[PDB]
Amino acid sequence: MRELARLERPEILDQYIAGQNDWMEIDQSAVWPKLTEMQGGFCAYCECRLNRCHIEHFRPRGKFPALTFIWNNLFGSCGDSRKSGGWSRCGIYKDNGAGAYNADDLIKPDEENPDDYLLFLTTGEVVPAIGLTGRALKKAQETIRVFNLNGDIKLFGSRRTAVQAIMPNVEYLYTLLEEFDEDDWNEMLRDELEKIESDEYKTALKHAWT
Amino acid sequence: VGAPSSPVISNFCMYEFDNRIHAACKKVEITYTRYADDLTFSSNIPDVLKAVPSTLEVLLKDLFGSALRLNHSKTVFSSKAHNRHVTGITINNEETLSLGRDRKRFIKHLINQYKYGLLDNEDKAYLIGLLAFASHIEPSFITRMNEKYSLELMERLRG
Amino acid sequence: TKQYERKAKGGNLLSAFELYQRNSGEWFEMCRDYIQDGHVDESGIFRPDNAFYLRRLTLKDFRRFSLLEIKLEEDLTVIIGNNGKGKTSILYAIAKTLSWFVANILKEGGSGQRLSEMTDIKNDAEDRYSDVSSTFFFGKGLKSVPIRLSRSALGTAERRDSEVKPAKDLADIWRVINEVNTINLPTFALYNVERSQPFNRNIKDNTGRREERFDAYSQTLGGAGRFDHFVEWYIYLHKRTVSDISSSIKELEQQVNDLQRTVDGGMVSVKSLLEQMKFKLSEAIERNDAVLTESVQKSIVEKAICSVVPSISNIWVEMITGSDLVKVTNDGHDVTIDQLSDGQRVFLSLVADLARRMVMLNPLLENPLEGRGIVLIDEIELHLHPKWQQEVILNLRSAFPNIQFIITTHSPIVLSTIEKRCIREFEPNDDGDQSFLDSPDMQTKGSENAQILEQVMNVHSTPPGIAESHWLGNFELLLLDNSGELDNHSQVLYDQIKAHFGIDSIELKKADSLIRINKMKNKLNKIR
RNA sequence: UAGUCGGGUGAUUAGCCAGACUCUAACUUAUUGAACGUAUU
Ligand SMILES: Nc1ncnc2c1ncn2[C@@H]1O[C@H](COP(=O)(O)OP(=O)(O)O)[C@@H](O)[C@H]1O
Ligand SMILES: [Mg+2]
Ligand SMILES: [Zn+2]
Repeated sequence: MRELARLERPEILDQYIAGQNDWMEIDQSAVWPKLTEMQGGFCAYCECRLNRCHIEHFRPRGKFPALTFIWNNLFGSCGDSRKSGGWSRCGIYKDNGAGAYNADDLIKPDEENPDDYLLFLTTGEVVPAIGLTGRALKKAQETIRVFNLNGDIKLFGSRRTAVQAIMPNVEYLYTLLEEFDEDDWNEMLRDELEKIESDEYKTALKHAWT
Repeated sequence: VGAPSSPVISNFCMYEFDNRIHAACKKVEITYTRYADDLTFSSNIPDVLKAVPSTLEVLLKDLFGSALRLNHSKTVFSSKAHNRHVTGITINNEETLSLGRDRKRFIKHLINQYKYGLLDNEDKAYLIGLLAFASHIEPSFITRMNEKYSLELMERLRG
Repeated sequence: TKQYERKAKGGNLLSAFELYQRNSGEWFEMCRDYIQDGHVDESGIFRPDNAFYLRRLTLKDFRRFSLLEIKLEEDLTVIIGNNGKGKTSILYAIAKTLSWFVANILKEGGSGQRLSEMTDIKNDAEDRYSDVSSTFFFGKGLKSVPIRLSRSALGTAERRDSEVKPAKDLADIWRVINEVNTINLPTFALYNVERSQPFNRNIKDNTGRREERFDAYSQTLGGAGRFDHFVEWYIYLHKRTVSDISSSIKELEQQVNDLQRTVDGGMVSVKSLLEQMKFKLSEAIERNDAVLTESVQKSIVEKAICSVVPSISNIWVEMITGSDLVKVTNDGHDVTIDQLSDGQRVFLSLVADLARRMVMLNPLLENPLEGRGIVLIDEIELHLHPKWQQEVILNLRSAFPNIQFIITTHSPIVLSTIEKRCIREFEPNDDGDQSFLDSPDMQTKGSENAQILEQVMNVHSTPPGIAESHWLGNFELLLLDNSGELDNHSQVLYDQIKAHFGIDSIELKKADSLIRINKMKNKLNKIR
């Protein structure tokens, strides 16, 4: 997961008020293009390419009905309740499959940098970052557990495979550091790091390259 | 079904059913109508009609227990990808009521036969009856037939 | 009636048949043409104008299913899921439905099979009854043939009725039209896990005649086939072919010609044998000279078997020992059927049985294996080595191009040969309340097996319960904890990986790669 | 690709031409009764 930059707030959230209005009422096609600007057409938590996608309340509408029509609270997550059943990570699992959790002990990707908490191994596990204790460890652990970032075999598989595809190219660049002057080699690495913004699982590919 | 009172009684017995389901559908922007035992639901929103069958089963059980049940074999989903009809009337892709291509072609066939004096009296009577129905559902079709076949021929037929 | 006449002239088969029955020429010919008309496509395969297949299946309170709907493909549908997801239940439901067509093709008002009141009703269903509803298609003139099989649980005082009249109506058309003038008939077969059995040639079934056409329907939906019936039928065909004198003359003429060539090539030792065969040929010609359909039937089946079953290149009957033996050339060696491996025998049995039935039921086709039908196969990969699993669906579909196959499998290797549109997958945590089955998201045809394992079958490509499966991950984490340098702990694990997987292993190469990359990354960091 | 919709042609339920559509997804139905259309009055 990525550090997201939440920039501008859409007009429609002003109109609807919590208590009176329900989430079934609000029009969703107004909300999406601002999220798609933020998130780049990728999921908030896992970084798949969004195709079946829903608006997710980071703090849910049951436990926090005050935090409902709040631009901070909304994120575009992979999965859909409507089109098919039994989705097993991210938004849908946080509610259904991840049972009890304190929402305070989760990484919120708009507020925080995830990179200090999470580490992506090239073998395709996501793990807590090197040298965390107490609360910083507990956030890393619970984020991994609640969004099901290792436990979804479909996701674990896809990420592992995506990284293992590029590991010849990583290996090969860091041989050529010997031969070239700095500014050409630094341009080469800048380029590869430019491409992976178009790619799925961009954080995991970054950790492989950098 | 054969008794003159049965239509009235059956509609009455479905009154509460109709109230509840109509109200429920209206909240989610689904159009609902009932023609005797035939229930029709339509919407412009994708992925809302899938929930309706489950809702129906619950409501039927609530109101009638096990006495009235859905025919699960007769539950059919359709869209503008496919043929759509409601009580024998085709809804075309321009959102207009139609007899359907095959029926129109058949009527044209019969008119052509009449033009050459090949229709027997029984078939003629049949054709006349069908044209009255066509006039009610698709008046534009009659106009087209007048254009295709001479108003004189068609007037002669309908006289 | 005038109404039926209008519908019949519009191409409605049932109306045409009703008019035929009431008047009993025009209408008969309409019905017969509807069934027999077709054309040969660009690939040289016969295609019926009016196809027959199962369109849709609905299960209500049946075994594990509360209410389930399946849409089937006209050609191939593969059902996948874990053990206990109800894959076999689906095939059983279909097979019972098909039994009503078979019963009524054999006998007017014949009875098909029934749902079990002991086992088939869902255990916790509040309504104590079950329904299996099917819809079949038979061309544009008969777009919908609905059947329902129903059963109430054993105690229950209300009894729920089946609705089978449409099945009977369609089967009546096949039976009656066939009686007046021969038509090709549909094949219905179920091959479940019961098809694995020991072979005994010694046991012969003396119930009915194996050469009689409608014997093709005998135990067709019983699950095992009747491989014994095949062997009996094949020996029968052989005896008739050998007894036909002109083919014997042609065969003898060919043998004499082959022997004459050998004698002309300098082998004087076979001259005595040539003279004997020439005498036999002359005698055969002298005996009153007159192509056996039996000869063609035999050839068709032999070709089918050899084409579909990879290890078998030839099949024939020998009588010279004094008992009739079917022999096969298996992997270049001539063996008896009894000597085949269980995997080979079971697969041979399936194909042989299917081919026999199609030959018997499609006498008017140039290639009888291009006939119509619905064939159900449970666990297609049963006893098959991975190598064979890569061929099996392709071979079957090539040999039987107009059959609707409905298959179950646990094999990713099989799935790698099939399009995603043909696949129906259970949701991972189903609990028997899912309303509609769907296809996987990933394209399976041409994909790597390891990807199908993970993306379609929800199984790790490396066994998570083995510690060694995690060593590379642990190794990487140790390397990253010590700023990319091999410390004592990382070196120990490296040595363990080397010791366990070997010097040439993928795993060790990955470890080496990690070392190289991390060393270089650290050097860059120091320069900065 | 396929299926669907159907404006036109066509001694016409066919065939051919033109244009269009695509929630995993139509399968054209039943009278003498009831209602509706037309005729009759
Ligand atoms: N009458 C029944 N009520 C409830 N569950 C049943 C009933 N009959 C069978 N089952 C369940 O259905 C499953 C049978 O799976 P089966 O049809 O053999 O599928 P598969 O071949 O995929 O294992 C088991 O989980 C069994 O417990
Ligand atoms: Mg009337
Ligand atoms: Zn996600």
